[PDB]
Amino acid sequence: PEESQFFQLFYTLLLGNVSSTELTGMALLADVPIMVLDPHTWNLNICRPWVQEITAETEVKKILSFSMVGIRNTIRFMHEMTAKAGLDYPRVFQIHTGCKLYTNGTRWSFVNIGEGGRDLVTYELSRERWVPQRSTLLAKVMSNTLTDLRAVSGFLEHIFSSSFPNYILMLHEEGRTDLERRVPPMAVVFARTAGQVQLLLVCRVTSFYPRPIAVTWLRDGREVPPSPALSTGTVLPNADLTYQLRSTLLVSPQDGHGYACRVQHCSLGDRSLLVPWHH
Amino acid sequence: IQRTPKIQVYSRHPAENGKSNFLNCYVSGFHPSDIEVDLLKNGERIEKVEHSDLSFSKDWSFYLLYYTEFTPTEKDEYACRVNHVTLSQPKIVKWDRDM
Ligand SMILES: CCCCCCCCCCCCCCCC(=O)O
Ligand SMILES: *[C@@H]1O[C@H](CO)[C@@H](O)[C@H](O)[C@H]1NC(C)=O
Ligand SMILES: *[C@@H]1O[C@H](CO)[C@@H](O)[C@H](O)[C@H]1NC(C)=O
Ligand SMILES: *[C@@H]1O[C@H](CO)[C@@H](O)[C@H](O)[C@H]1NC(C)=O
Repeated sequence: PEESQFFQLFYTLLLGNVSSTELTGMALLADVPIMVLDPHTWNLNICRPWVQEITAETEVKKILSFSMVGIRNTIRFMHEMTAKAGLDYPRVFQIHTGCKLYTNGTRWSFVNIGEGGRDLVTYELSRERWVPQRSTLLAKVMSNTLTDLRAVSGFLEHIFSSSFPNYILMLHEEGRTDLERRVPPMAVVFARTAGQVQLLLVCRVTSFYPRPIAVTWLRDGREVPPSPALSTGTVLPNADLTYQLRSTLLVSPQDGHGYACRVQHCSLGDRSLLVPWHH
Repeated sequence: IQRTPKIQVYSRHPAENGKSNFLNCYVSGFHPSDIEVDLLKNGERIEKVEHSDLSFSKDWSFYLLYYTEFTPTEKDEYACRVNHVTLSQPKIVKWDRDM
């Protein structure tokens, strides 16, 4: 759908001591890594053979590295706010940015900064303002310095209105080999011991791409509604950009119901994957 | 805030003795980001282990996938060993073949 036109940036600035920064950062379109920051060199590694000779042209790679809001300035801005807040090292800062394009015209864009793994300040595009997320000095100082920097506010506007939208569009056109790949799930059902004289039925679903999926249990062919008896796990990644999930249902032994796991996934179309529990 | 890692150990495909597979250790929900993860075979560190690029979720907490090609056997035990500032000692999670 439109997960494919969702561009995100994740940056971690671990400020060890005064002379030490360790960086990580990633750019994603959907769940496909497009660029990864190399911690040793601070250059943007390109992750896909279809990504390289495209931008390039929009110089997103220049924006992220050398510009007013680029990593080189950001690192120094973060060292400075730690300093101007009287705070001590180590400090970990994080930056989460996104741009989504809906196929009705509208865009969702955001910039979030955290410190120590909690929100710190957010950027309000419409209000041309950075907003504090916590109620202390570091939050007040960073939010005020950023909002006062009217050129930064202007620069971010252009970024989210022009630069990132054009980039998504070009990447979308070039990257279908990853963005439109479909690999159907396979599933297995088995039973294991559980407490209170119950059985745990497990449906393990593997190998699937893209990520969204729905796994339900059927009791005599009708959907089991959610209760404490039913747990669907979190989706887990494989190294090959496929996913795995486990769903479980507590049942009483010899209850006289037949059970099956049903898996709905867009790669399957109108047909579900249906997997009976057999004793 | 500090957050201790969730550690989930699983294979790529449902396991069958003698057929190659991938062993995965997914560590997630941790803060700060420094972490050490080893995959073990019969108690000893496996040498050729890859991992994904560190990133983080909406709640700011970090996640990493470590993985290795392996061939399960009846006699061999596999596990994931994690160290993190929130742990007093490394946490070992054995691979449950159901996973
Ligand atoms: C690509 C999205 C940009 C969002 C980056 C987070 C905002 C940090 C801005 C800091 C850069 C300001 C210029 C440096 C000034 C200085 O070093 O004092
Ligand atoms: C800063 O940190 C690094 C290692 O994390 C260390 O080697 C370096 O000497 C430190 N600098 C000082 C002395 O502040
Ligand atoms: C980036 O590329 C170089 C190869 O030129 C490689 O050695 C390095 O590990 C890469 N790093 C990342 C994290 O992409
Ligand atoms: C356009 O799409 C956005 C997001 O899906 C939505 O918020 C907005 O209401 C839509 N406008 C219309 C009326 O199509």
